[PDB]
Amino acid sequence: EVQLVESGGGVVQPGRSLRLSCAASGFTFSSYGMHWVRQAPGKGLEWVAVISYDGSNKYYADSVKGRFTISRDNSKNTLSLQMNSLRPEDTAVYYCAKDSPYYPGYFQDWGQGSLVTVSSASTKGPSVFPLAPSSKSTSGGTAALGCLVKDYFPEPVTVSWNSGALTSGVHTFPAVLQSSGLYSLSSVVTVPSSSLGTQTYICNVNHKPSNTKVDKKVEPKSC
Amino acid sequence: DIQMTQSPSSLSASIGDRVTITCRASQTISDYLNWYQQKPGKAPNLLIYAASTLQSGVPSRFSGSGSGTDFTLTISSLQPEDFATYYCQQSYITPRTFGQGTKVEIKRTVAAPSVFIFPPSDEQLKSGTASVVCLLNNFYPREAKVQWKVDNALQSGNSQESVTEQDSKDSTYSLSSTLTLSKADYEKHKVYACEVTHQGLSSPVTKSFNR
Amino acid sequence: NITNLCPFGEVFNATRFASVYAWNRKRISNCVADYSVLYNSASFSTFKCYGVSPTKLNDLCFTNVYADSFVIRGDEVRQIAPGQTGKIADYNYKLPDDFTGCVIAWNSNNLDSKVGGNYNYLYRLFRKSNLKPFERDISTEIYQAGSTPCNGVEGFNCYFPLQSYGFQPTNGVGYQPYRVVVLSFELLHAPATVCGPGSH
Repeated sequence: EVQLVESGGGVVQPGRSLRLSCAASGFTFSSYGMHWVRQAPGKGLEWVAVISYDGSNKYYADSVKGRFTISRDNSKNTLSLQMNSLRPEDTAVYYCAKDSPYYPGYFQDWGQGSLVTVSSASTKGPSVFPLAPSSKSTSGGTAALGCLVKDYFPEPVTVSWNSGALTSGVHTFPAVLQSSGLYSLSSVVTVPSSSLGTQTYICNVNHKPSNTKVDKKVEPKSC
Repeated sequence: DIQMTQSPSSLSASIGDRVTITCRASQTISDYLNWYQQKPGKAPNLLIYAASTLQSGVPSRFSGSGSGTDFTLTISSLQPEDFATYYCQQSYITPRTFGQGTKVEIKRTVAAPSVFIFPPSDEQLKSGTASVVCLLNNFYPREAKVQWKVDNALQSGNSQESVTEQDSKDSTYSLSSTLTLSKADYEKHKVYACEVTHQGLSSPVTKSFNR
Repeated sequence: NITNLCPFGEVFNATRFASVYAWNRKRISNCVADYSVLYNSASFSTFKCYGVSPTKLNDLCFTNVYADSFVIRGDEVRQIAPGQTGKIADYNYKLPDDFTGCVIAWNSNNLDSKVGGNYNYLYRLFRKSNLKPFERDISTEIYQAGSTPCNGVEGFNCYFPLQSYGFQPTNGVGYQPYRVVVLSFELLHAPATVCGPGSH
């Protein structure tokens, strides 16, 4: 199990700097070297840089030769990309990548990703709100319910229902940038119509860059 | 520096199709090429190396060919579980740049949306703002249009909507438009509605309420 | 006329074979040779003549015979058909289109493949130019990857030209080992030097 999680994803004003930290697990970090690869939000994949088996050799992309730098810790088994004079061009999620053997690249093992948002906006947590079941959705065979995560920044939001129990009969709705530079979205669920009189559903959500975690039970307002 | 030009740009194929994506190279990059299927919102999942060998666990209907500046991606029979954006990358040279990316659709048949509406919560009205939500569930194609009526009057720039990407079992979509005013001028009106137009909707359908 | 027997076995049941890019070439002269040993033998799996008789070969006489010897994987056993392309004929062993001779191959998983992997067999994986017919590549330089200069294989865009064959016995037949003997015959305005048995 090659696990690769990373953090540092957050906010930075251009010309100021930050760095990302890719933590390795379940494979010999010495086995071979890593790359960082950057995906603009809903755009193509852009290769960033490579560091070697033995921390000695690094290639970068011509976008990042001059203001970015890559490094790794072979002892605590972690990779790090430091990014100095950021440009709004650099806004993206980032991924660390294993150079799986290929007897020569072929990244099979990716990190979940971590988002660098370069807006000069105050890092704000959400103001989530419930979406009670509409009183005629409950007059049919099914029923509709959900959460409304509002006015946070920046992306993303960990979002689960019933403490991460209901990931069946659901799906969430991607981020929309409001006029205010704020973000918001909603998650919803297919449920049994007459199950709301015993079941008490709740939003398992959190906003990582504002240390926020909230839990919204949804009640069935009908009269 | 070498760029990978991968074509077509997008693709609206359907079930069972034998559709093919191609990748042009800036130089002779003989076999050190890779395809990755990015199930969206998640990280890219590997497809192929040498352009011609699987990776175990990846289903066999995929393959490719080419030994040069031009390569293929062979998908024999599409299921909704191929819905993704498919990428190209050359392992031969460093930088290992990528292609533009190519998206794929499905669905022989049309499906109509089931619309639900959601009024502002007491929680948010106490917060001084009010947002109304209109959800469309289980519909193909994804090009449907909602219109917010506030006391039978049409809105503009008072709402935004977000369409989820294609489901993988029934292959439909789901979008959600959010109409937001302040508690003051949300109290200025009584009836709120979203009217929906779809290919599958025989005639426009509106869901509404009175606060 | 000539009377001394040509030793093929020094190539064919040779205790150890060459590696691809440094293919073993043993010239034959001033002797006689009974090629029946091969085209009745069951031990060979693939065996092709190119412009030469299988049988009246041993009616024939030559100026000398060149028997080539090396070991490749399975799916490239065919890469030594004439005028062909792929990592082998392009890089480390090529017969010309106008080829006159014989190709012989057979499984060596029995011999040349052990557990862990007989990575000691290598092919050539990179080369700036193509390979000439019977050109022997034992050059080990940086393979400059076409973007940046290089001295010593330091880092990227500079590849060690060769590559091992992982020969595990459980591995399939396309990725098994295959000994290969590329026979070859030439003539000249110069005396007959190698005959067959039935060569009057």
